[PDB]
Amino acid sequence: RQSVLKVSLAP
Amino acid sequence: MGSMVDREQLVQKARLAEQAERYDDMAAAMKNVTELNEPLSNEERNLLSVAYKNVVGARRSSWRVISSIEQKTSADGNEKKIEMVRAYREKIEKELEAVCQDVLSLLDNYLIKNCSETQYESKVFYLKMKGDYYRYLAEVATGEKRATVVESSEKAYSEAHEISKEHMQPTHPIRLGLALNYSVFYYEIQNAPEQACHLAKTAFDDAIAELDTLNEDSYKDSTLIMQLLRDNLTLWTS
Amino acid sequence: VDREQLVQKARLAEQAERYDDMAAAMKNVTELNEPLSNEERNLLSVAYKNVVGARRSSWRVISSIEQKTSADGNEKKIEMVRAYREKIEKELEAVCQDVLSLLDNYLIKNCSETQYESKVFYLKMKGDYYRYLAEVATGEKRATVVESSEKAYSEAHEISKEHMQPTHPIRLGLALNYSVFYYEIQNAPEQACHLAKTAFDDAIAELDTLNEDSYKDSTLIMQLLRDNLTLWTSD
Repeated sequence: RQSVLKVSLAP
Repeated sequence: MGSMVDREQLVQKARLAEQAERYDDMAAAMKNVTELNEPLSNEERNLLSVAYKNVVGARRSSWRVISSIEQKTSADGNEKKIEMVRAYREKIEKELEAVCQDVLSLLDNYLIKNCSETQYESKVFYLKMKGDYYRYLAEVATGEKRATVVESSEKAYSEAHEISKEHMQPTHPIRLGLALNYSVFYYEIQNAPEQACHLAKTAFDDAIAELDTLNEDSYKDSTLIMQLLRDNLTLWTS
Repeated sequence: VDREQLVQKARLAEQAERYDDMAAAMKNVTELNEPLSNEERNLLSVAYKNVVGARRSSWRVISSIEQKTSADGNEKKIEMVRAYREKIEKELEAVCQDVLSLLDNYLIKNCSETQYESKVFYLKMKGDYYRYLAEVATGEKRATVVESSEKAYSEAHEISKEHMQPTHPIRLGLALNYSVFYYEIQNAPEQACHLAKTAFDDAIAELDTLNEDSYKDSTLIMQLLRDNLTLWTSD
């Protein structure tokens, strides 16, 4: 297509 | 209540919003569903959590960037620039406090209140949530205001824990998630890594011992969280 | 809250990935009624590109769903998705009317005759945002905005082929986005590919004209024009 352009529990 | 508003259309909207990655819409729909005052299905409970986790999470992420900038900025000593950043960090804090308050109110006055003693997982899930959002308040708080949130987070995690010991397999994803975040509380908020490691290890070992208690529905989620426990364990240890 | 503070806030907002804040900041800068620096102009473009882009993305996901579930045929589930799409549409169109307004009342109107880079930049923007409108419009509404997008792209094209070098990144970017307009919106693959290849080959012909300041910008766009042609031809 292109045009110019230490953890805790996880959901 | 549901006789007035279609409860199932609301949940559908929430699913829809999740896919458009419109998490304010999503939380709004799930707040409303909660407010019908019926108890939340396991899916609905997830929708609610994901919605608010992304709404508060966006502020958290921005806060950490802006905080880091304030530290470097201050170093320079440019008055006007520092005040710009401190003002902006505060704007974001107040959005963050407001989202946490919305969640906590929901929890205390609708979610926790409604469920039975028999419904044990719901009770731990919501009690853990309460822990998390006081922890999110704790991350940006200072002085007296901070101690109060820390204590509140503590209290909420501590009770979530007792109920899970007595009534949940050490391999239950929720009892595992709780151990994860509670340990994170000890490391990051209390700056008590001794307790952090102990709790994260205690939970991990207990899970391993009973490795028989895994069902086809659990093994994916139980082991994934046991890894995180370990990942934090390894890290903090070093 | 003078001009240099506004820009400082736009910069902070970008680090925070708070693009509404960033758009609001640069909108206030634009409304001070003085020309934009290249930094400021890119801050403006980036802010609204992410603001509208969030909506474009949402709309597609929602649009994709409408098609798939119109099949299942429930007439109240179909109705809800249609509503949600329309909610998103009106947000997106509102962002676009806002940018276009900045463009016609401030940015474009404030170019002197000799500010060609600026005009090509702002006419290409105008072009872009009427295109965003065209992606979600239908009927005579679509025809009207598609026409507007074309009219802006086309004038930017001519000023750029007369006043800028083929390797110029604003000229190259115009070509890429304009080629996209031809492909996606006007459904004219042939006219798309010709425009993409011509701008690419013209750039190669004069590759020596890349200055140190923007060869990275020019070279990446050249990379995209190619990626496009590959994809568009290959089918």
